[PDB]
Amino acid sequence: TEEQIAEFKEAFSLFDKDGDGTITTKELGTVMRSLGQNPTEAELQDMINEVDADGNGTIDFPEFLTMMARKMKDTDSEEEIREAFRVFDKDGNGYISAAELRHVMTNLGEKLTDEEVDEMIREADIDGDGQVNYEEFVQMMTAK
Amino acid sequence: THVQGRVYNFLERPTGWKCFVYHFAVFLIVLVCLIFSVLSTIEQYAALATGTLFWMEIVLVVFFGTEYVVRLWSAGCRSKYVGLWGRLRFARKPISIIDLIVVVASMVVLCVGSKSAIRGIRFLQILRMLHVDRQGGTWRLLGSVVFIHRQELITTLYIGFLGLIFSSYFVYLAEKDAVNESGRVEFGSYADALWWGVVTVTTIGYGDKVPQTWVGKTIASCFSVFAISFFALPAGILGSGFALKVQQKQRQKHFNRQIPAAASLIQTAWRCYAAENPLREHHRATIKVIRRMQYFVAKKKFQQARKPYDIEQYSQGHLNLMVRIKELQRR
Amino acid sequence: THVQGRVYNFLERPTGWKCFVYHFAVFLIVLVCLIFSVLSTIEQYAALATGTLFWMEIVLVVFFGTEYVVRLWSAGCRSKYVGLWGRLRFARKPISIIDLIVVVASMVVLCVGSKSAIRGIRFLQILRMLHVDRQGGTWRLLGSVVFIHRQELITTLYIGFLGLIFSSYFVYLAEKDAVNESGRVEFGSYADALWWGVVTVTTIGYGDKVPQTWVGKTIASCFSVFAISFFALPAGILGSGFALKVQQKQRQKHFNRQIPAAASLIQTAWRCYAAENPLREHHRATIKVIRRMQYFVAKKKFQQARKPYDIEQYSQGHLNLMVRIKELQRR
Amino acid sequence: RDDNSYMYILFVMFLFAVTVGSLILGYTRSRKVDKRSDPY
Amino acid sequence: RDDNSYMYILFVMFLFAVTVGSLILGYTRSRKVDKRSDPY
Ligand SMILES: [Ca+2]
Ligand SMILES: [Ca+2]
Repeated sequence: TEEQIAEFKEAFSLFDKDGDGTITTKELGTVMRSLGQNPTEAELQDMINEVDADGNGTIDFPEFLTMMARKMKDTDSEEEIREAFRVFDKDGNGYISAAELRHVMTNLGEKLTDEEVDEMIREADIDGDGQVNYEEFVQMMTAK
Repeated sequence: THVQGRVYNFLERPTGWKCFVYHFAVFLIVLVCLIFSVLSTIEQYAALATGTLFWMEIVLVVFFGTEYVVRLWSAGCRSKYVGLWGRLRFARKPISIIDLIVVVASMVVLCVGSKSAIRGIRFLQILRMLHVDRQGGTWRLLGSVVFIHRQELITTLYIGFLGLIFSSYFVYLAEKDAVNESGRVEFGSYADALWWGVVTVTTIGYGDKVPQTWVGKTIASCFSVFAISFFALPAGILGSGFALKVQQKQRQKHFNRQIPAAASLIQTAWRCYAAENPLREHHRATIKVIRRMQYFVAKKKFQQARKPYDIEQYSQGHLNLMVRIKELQRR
Repeated sequence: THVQGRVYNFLERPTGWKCFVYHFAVFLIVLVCLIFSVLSTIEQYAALATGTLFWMEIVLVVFFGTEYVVRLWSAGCRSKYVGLWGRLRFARKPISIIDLIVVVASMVVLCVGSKSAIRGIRFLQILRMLHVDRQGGTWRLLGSVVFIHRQELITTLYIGFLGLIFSSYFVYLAEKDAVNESGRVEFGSYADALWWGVVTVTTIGYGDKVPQTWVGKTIASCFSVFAISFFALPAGILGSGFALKVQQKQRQKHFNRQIPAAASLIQTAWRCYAAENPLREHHRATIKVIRRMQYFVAKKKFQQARKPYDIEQYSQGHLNLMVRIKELQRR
Repeated sequence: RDDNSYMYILFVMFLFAVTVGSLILGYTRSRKVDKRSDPY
Repeated sequence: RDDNSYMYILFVMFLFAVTVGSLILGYTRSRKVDKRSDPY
């Protein structure tokens, strides 16, 4: 962890286009739009509402470091993703077919690209059958 | 199409804080135009209903005669019907069959009265209360709660109507020739004794007809208790049935909220793993920030999609059971 | 502050066996002063209400005029409002807005009548029943049970009022010109036929207006059954809704008891393990007695915090299920 | 005698307009109108 | 004729004072008044 705690702060204040210790939530709506997102101001104010645990909106990484210091791979956020398959499960066992996973992948929430969702179920359907099991996916999401 | 798809959301199935002001201050025009139309039959306040009420009725049918055509022309934004031949099945919707009858029949009555005439305006002015409650969201509740409970309703109406047909005949046999305290005979025919049966089986008790002979009072007592119960039954039946259907809509309305927030987590966690491969380098230096940033927003939305349940203390049968399996599962 | 924090528990949200004697034998002074104020309109018992009743009213407003100022001065023991400018939002509490209206309006009416006058004392003596039921613990129940059940209540009141508006117009059309048995016409206007509609839709049946023509009796029969059901509905609806909210308070009131007895066990078990290190030796020889002594009292309190449940036989879906997991867990 | 007989038709249509004015507010303040998108 | 007509106003206000005298005893004999301390 000693080799990443220095150069990350170069990207932390990179959105403000200056040297100030600011996460720049007002300028994040221009930085992400320059990247090609262009969100609304309601979702933009919702970003640092839970990302920045301080509460101001622009920070010298109390929680911008803690956002990096949350690996999202241990057993505290591995069952919450495993519950997201359970909302789609019918008749138990994690039955989810490639057609049903493509049906739910390109339709709801924040949709993926077709070049992403076409190959997303590829490593989770190595047997080629009609059941993309959740345990074969969270094992791929174990390093996420 | 954008010049027409927004009107279909402004008139039918409407939404937004100004649609309430449109569809309620039309109803508060029908209401005043009904109160002034029916304060004319008091024979002492009849001077208030002058001819300006009639011209306020003809401008009202002028308004509705283009309102129906606006809602007809703005109907082609639907997958169920398109064009002009398809839109006839839009006019099978019985609120529109009611509305067409209202506007054309009130126009026809206003034409012949301008070249018992004013009396027909009262019925076709009462009918305009029904056509501003859109979507039929009230009758769909009752027509399904009655259909779910068809067995008990048919049973108790059959038993109550059998008790009414039977025991309001024995009263007529006990009271066929007996006069009142004022010289008239109450139970003259069977229909008088049946008017009595309906009236006393629903516990009205007007008091025009009371059985005078002491045989008939006993039968009235027996049939009173033993059919007042079976006619007071459907109140409790539909009272359970209405409070059980709205709770069966606040299950699926929460389950419709849970699914896009159980999609926005998995579709974003795959995005957070796809950091290997989506100057082309520093553009990828910024996306690792946003794929970790919005993932936490999706994580908050998913925990706000299941923890607020609705009657929110419904975990009172499975308090320790949701934890007593997981701690066993960790071993 | 102790000279003022105890008065705020003695007047508002009161507790203790003498607060009942204060706040009930004030109500049993309002009640006698109302019965004697309203036994004056009988025209034969009017001699009992002499001027000593009026002076018992002016000493009553003397008592309340300092009671309100005592409860105002004893309001600064609250975190919600302090001082003098903060205490204005204490006077937004509608029981206090009712009480201020009572004391000042009754004082104003007593001043002008001492230098239709006595009639105003009856209304501002009926109003003093409401202000001694403190905390508003009754209206908070009803205003939430109606809000939970807003859909079914709005539905059945809309259907019942639509049946009342519609079918009490057909009776007036069937009975516009028909005389009684005593020479008067009952259904003269629409308002007479609607008085009839409300009266017969709530099953009163006074008997002043009964439809005489045989067309109107059929409509009265139909509308009688098919709207008496929809007006008897809210009794069953609120009857379920009131017995389901008190059971939703006797869940959280038991869960508020369980937490300090699930704290007094863990905080004492850590104390029982901390025997290594808190003449300094024989003082530690005594603490091993007490840390084992009070731990058993905490153990008894925790088992008395979950075993008495409340309607205490609610384990009748999970009888063997609480044991069939644990014996599996021991293997 | 119909002295204050406007009050009854003033009252009952008011208590009907209240129970309608919470039925149009109950659909104006509704959230979505998607007919067939629930179980998919 | 209002011969014993004090009895009705004696009775109904009594049966109202009973149903009030179990509503003030129901809050006097209450246990605590802590507003926001339950789920913490
Ligand atoms: Ca800044
Ligand atoms: Ca901050």
